[PDB]
Amino acid sequence: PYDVYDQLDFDVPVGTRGDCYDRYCIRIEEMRQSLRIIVQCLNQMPSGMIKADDRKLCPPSRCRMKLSMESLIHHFELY
Amino acid sequence: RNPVGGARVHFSNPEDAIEVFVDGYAVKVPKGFTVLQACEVAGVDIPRFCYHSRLSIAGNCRMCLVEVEKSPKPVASCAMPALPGMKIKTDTPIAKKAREGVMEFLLMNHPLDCPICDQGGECDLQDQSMAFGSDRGRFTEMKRSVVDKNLGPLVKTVMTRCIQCTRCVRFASEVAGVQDLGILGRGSGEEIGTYVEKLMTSELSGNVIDICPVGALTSKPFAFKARNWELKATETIDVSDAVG
Amino acid sequence: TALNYHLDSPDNKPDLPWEFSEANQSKVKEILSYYPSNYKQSAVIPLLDLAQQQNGGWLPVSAMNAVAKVIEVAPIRVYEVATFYSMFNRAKVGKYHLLVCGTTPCMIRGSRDIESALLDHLGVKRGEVTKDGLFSVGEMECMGCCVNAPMITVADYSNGSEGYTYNYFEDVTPEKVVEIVEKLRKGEKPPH
Amino acid sequence: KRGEIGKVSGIPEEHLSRKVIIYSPARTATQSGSGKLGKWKINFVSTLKWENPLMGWTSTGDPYANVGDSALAFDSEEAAKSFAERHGWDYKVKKPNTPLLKVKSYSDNFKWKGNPQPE
Amino acid sequence: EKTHFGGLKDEDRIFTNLYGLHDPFLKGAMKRGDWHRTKDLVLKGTDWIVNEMKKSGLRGRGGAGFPSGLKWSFMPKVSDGRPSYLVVNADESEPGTCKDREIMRHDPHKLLEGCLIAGVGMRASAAYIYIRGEYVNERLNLEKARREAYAAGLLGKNACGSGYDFEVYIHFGAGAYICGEETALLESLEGKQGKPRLKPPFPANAGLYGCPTTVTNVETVAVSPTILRRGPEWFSSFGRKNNAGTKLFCISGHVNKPCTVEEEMSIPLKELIERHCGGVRGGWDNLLAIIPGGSSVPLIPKNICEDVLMDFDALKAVQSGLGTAAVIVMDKSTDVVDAIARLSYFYKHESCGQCTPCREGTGWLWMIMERMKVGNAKLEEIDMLQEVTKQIEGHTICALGDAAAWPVQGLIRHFRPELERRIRERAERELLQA
Amino acid sequence: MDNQFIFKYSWETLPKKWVKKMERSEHGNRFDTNTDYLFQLLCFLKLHTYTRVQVLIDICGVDYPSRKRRFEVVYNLLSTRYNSRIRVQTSADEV
Amino acid sequence: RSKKSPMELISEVPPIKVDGRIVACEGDTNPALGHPIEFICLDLNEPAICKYCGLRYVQDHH
Amino acid sequence: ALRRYPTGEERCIACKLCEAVCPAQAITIEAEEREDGSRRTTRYDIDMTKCIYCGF
Ligand SMILES: Cc1cc2nc3c(=O)[nH]c(=O)nc-3n(C[C@H](O)[C@H](O)[C@H](O)COP(=O)(O)O)c2cc1C
Ligand code: SF4
Ligand code: SF4
Ligand code: SF4
Ligand code: SF4
Ligand code: FES
Ligand code: FES
Ligand SMILES: [Zn+2]
Repeated sequence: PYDVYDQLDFDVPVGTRGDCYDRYCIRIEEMRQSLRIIVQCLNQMPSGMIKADDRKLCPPSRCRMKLSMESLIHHFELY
Repeated sequence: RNPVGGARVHFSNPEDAIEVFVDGYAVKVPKGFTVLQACEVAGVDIPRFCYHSRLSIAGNCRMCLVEVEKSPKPVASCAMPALPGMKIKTDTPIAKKAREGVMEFLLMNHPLDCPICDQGGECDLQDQSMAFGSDRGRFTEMKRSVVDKNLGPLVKTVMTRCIQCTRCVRFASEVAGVQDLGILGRGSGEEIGTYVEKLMTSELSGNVIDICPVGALTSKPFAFKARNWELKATETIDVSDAVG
Repeated sequence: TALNYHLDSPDNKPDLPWEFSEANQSKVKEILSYYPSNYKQSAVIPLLDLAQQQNGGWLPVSAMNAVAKVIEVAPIRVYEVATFYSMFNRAKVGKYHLLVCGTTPCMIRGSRDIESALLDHLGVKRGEVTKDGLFSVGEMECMGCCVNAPMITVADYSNGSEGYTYNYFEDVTPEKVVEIVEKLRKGEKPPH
Repeated sequence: KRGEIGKVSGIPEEHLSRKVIIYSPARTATQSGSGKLGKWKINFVSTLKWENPLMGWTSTGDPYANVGDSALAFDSEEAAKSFAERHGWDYKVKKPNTPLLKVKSYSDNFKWKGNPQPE
Repeated sequence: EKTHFGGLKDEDRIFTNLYGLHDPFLKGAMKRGDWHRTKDLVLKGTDWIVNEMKKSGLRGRGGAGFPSGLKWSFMPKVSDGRPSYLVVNADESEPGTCKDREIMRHDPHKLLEGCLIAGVGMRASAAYIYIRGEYVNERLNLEKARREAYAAGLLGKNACGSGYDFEVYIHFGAGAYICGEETALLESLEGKQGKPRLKPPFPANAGLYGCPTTVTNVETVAVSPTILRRGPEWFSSFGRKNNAGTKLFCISGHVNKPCTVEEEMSIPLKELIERHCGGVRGGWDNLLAIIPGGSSVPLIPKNICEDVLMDFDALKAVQSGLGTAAVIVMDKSTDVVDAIARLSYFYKHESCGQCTPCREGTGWLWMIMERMKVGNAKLEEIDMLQEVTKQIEGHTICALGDAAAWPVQGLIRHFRPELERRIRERAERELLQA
Repeated sequence: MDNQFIFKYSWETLPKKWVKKMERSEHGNRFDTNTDYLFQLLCFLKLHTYTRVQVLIDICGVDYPSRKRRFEVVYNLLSTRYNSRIRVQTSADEV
Repeated sequence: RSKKSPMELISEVPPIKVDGRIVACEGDTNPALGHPIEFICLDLNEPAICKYCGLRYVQDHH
Repeated sequence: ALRRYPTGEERCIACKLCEAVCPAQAITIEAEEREDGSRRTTRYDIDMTKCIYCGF
């Protein structure tokens, strides 16, 4: 598991004959379960920031690059 | 390990050679080397702003501060002579906290004009700020500013970006031989200039563009033409004179 | 308006010549006799202050060049020395430069209620010489424990290097400053 | 030159007879850092460029216009020499110029001139 | 006694004529006792003088508090061609200091004899007295005393008729507070900008003109000729064990009758204030804070002003300093934040601007202090003050950065409730306005 | 099952003359072997009960012009039964 | 007025009167929509030019 | 689109920070010092046949 996939509830569809029809039923079920995961993500999405705070690896805010010297240096070096 | 930049240490005699521990590594240096030079022999490259190997030592910027065991306060490695048995420490929290303090002080009155600075992709200030500096600035008050002065048709001058390392003054006094440039004033209001309106007439006056670690001194003919990353570097020789 | 650079003006420009005096050459020799002949640069401050006294309380760019010639250094060194120290006036001060605004210890006892009264009495801003050319206003360097906070320093450049006197006056009322300035205008010197 | 690898590589025969320079790029004069040092590069001496007469862009017809600067880098002189030897390129080696650490002390700024000599 | 440290009889005082009641020139100097058998003191050898100074336990009176005899022992004993120099540091520019001026305008010959004695004890060939530039009248008085000394043969070739050749010169500054520092003074005296040097080259090996030299305060130099004559055992019998002697105090601030007085080295601060000077204005209850030793040293609140000894070590254990021993008494009728902000402005104005932490840190400290002077700051700004002060301390070339950082730390250490109170009060006047 | 278990098991069970470099980290447990033992190692790692690696994810090459053996061939492997990944690398020149 | 180049257009805007010795230029009324902050020292006789905007600032009284 | 200030001055300062981030190398910029001394572009051309419209 990666990201928050281990905090979400969804089933894994498994086939029985291996033919083209099972690949289709599973391709239906994987999309119903994707709808389920989307609903859970919408309901449980928290508040906060959307990027890592290590601005040595992430771009500064456009209001901070035009107001702080180190933020402008980080922007210049990153871009 | 090898010295930084393949530097060659000339031992006049094997007898006059002290031993130091740069990071727990045994390093042999002649009597007379400084802590910074001893670290350079041991492959460790210390940050520097005001130290130039061809200019006299002047511990202004306080950026090369390291930790010495028998020292209550960090020492300027550029000026501190190496002693036998001395244990230097460069990657300790003390040396770090000193370096992010000094970078924070240096980037406090510096203008927010990296995009228009001709030193954009080749500045020592921002390169060391990324590496040895911090991430967030705590300064919000009004910065200082100075007017720009004409030094001739070769050196473009934007003195708001000066970090006051006095390398240009030392070069003019020692290497160029034409004493026309100096540090004027006292305190945060100190400025580099000629006081009177005069132009740099030395034949070696253009070398102040390179010794300047920031974009305070830049070439006027090569103003805004291109950035360093756009340029292909060819190692060639001179044909203008017989020096080559 | 203390600036770290010089703009050429009719009053002070490098073209104007400046030697000391017939009377002041003995002082120049005596000053230079205190240091080894190979270290004549060490006599830059006692020569710059002498030039300031002789010229009338201020240092034109010609005086700095003359001092550089006397001590045989580049004129940039003399500019560096003159700009660093706060007792060297590079602008043009009046005949009796008056030093008013205080420092840390004195304001606890009230040193910042003395400047405006005089400023509006003589009616020109700080660093501006009156029309007749007698008086000027500047910031003092407080010298002692400052028991009597309202102190004013009177730099006298009327008689040049022969009648220059640097006095501190203690406990001077915002109207007693007017009294002492009126006394100075006539010519008499108040006691301290 | 045993340029057998050049023959079994796929490089056209015209580009296998190029003359290259093996050198170690030096430190730039505008920076005091010494991080981009110790790496060896092969310079193909690709200078045949011109100007596009529609937009002023720089046109070229040399495939080895940026290879030695972008991708082909070596950690030592021997590696670059072996690479050139196996690819059949006529090479010349430029030894790098290295700085010499002299004795410098802060006290030399403040040195006695000597007794005043009336010479 | 050891239990009762304080109170000098008029006989045991060193600086007689400290009030200007008698002639300060050569006549009074000889009648008072100056220049008395100085030939005997110089004809007893350099080593003997240093031994006596070491036995007397004379710590430096310039603020640092370094033992004088051990400092003099650092001078070269064999001349290698470089002449040795003595430099008397008379450039007192600290606010609220009145000592060296009173010494050189009332006892010039004590200073001259001290220069001669110290030059003999350090094998120095010349002495430069560096006077503050504002002391024009004091400079003229010292020059007249120098002329009188030279005319009487007490100085110059064959000083006091003893074979020692000592020359005394009077250099003066031009209004810079940094020029009082040991190496910045040497820079100023060499004809350059008064910017301090780095320490690894020590003045005892490379000082004035690249030659070995020693920089000493006026008080340390002035008491030297009388320690030898009266006896180190007499001098060492005042004050505590390690730090002993008699030191001048310029008591100022909110006290009834501020004055300058000489008292034992271990005089209690409360007894000092309430005995020589009057009681604190409005009583000892009105007391709020005392600056122990001038601008450089940190602050001490009332609770620890009780039973504190005015010592180099006692005040240091209280995380303050004796400094120049110039107390500045502050009552509850003064805003301490205003005072500390003004100290920040003074240190911003007097920084030479050579090294990065002091050139920029002092200005940043002043701006933050000005903002908090009216509460125009957040509660999380006080910690940034501590961080900035710790970033300034220990990274500067000289001790002016430390002296510019200590007052803020003292304010934060004993008056944080006041800063938070005014910040909250400002915030309330903003929430209740719009 | 895990990098801590697979490393210790393969240390003991594998013939020593096959593998000459064993890095154990969080980026991936790697095995570096000679080119004349690659098939033997991969056949052992496909049939052994406790190291049932039945999926070959991909085969990639990496070019190192500064090395004598210029090319590095990497075999990323996957074991579905024990939920573990193994990476096996060899080195070969142009001929 | 396409005949006027941006140089001639920025050369026609009168300099802004500032009372103090220093002014901060951001380039727009909303700081986030302009150029990085630029502090300009007004201690000369000629108007001082912003290196981003081209706007000129001159000291008002002294 | 290249924007200009409300005063009529073009906002581009020839920093070439967009030419170095362009993943498709679709931008070519030539700059020099203008008669006023300001840092401006003489040539600023974009290849829309190379542009990937990424917004970098
Ligand atoms: C900023 C600064 C100013 C100083 N001002 C003085 C001064 O005015 N007088 C003085 O005796 N020492 C002053 N000192 C201390 C000097 O270092 C002094 O010469 C040295 O401590 C020797 O003092 P001593 O004579 O007591 O041994 C100052 C130090 C600093 C850092
Ligand atoms: S000198 Fe360096 S940090 Fe300063 S504006 Fe120019 S590129 Fe940026
Ligand atoms: S102009 Fe450049 S070299 Fe000269 S002091 Fe300033 S930053 Fe240093
Ligand atoms: S701490 Fe301040 S006064 Fe001392 S050298 Fe540094 S800048 Fe100058
Ligand atoms: S060169 Fe590109 S990034 Fe720089 S100002 Fe012009 S459009 Fe913007
Ligand atoms: S490089 Fe040593 S203090 Fe600047
Ligand atoms: S503040 Fe001016 S003499 Fe006291
Ligand atoms: Zn602007």
